Amino acid sequence: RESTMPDRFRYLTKEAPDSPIIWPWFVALGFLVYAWRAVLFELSNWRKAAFAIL
Amino acid sequence: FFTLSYTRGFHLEKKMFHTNGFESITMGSSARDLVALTNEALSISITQKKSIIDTNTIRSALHRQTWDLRSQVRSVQDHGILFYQIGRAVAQNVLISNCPIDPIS
Amino acid sequence: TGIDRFSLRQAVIFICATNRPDELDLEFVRSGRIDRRLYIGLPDAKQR
Amino acid sequence: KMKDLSPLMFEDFVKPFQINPDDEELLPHKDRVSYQPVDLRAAPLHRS
Amino acid sequence: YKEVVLGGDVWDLLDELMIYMGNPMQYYEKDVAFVRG
Amino acid sequence: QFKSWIFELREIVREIKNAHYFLDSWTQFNSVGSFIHIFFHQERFRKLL
Repeated sequence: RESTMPDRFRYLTKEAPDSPIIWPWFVALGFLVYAWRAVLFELSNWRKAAFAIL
Repeated sequence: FFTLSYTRGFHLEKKMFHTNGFESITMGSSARDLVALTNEALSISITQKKSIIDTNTIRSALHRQTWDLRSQVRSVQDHGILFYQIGRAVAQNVLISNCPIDPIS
Repeated sequence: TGIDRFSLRQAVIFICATNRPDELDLEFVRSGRIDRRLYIGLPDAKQR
Repeated sequence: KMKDLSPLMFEDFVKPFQINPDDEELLPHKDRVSYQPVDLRAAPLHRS
Repeated sequence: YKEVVLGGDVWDLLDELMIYMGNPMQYYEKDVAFVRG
Repeated sequence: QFKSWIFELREIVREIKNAHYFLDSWTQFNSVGSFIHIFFHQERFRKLL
């Protein structure tokens, strides 16, 4: 495609990607390591309920 | 231009106002012509996810304001007007050191 | 106009055209109001 | 009709002077501009 | 539907207009303007 | 068409970094935040005196 645009500016017409945000995963990691025994409680109940349903 | 770019969190890179870089290419010697240029340059830097403005961003912003988009593009078929522009630009560069140079194409 | 300048409701692109570009006013083609100008010309032999 | 007549062909008048795009070579000049200054005035007459 | 007359500085004008439309609010939060006309 | 929902969400986000009008709890949040911002800055602290 023939265009009247200089070669130096060719990289400036494209939208560069941005790094996605990551700190929700880190505060989630902190909150899950914080409450480990209760999370294991709830996971045990989930597994027992699933096996009772099946 | 500097105080309009700095107020939006965009720090001017320490090479054009630190040297004679962007003084020789800047124009639009009137008000309301620097606001549009500043907005275009900030838009170009935002599309690159950057916060600093280099020489290329200013040049690409100046090129988008004083140039008309055109279809059915054709170039010069007689080299010999190219020498006219080359000589005038060289003379305007060396001799009149206080005047702009429009790009040659 | 009663609306914030920077908002989703103000993300409007104004396309205008004519057949006489030099007939328009000096304060309408000023940058900030009309930024980009596209010039469409007549086709050539293969397009014909 | 003149295809099989072989006329005296004129030389091409509008053939464009062109530069090679990337042939690295010092293309020459004569060495001058061709403009001649306008200075045509007769000598002053006698009995002065 | 004659798409043959569409070429040169038009396919570069449309890309800028889609760039200024796909997410028009990353420009409108930081107080910069579009190509208005 | 899901982009319009995100458009409205972050446009409301833009509006709530302003003081057009909204619920009272967010206004109290912004007022105590502005008080903290005024108090922390020393060049904004002296002009209070």
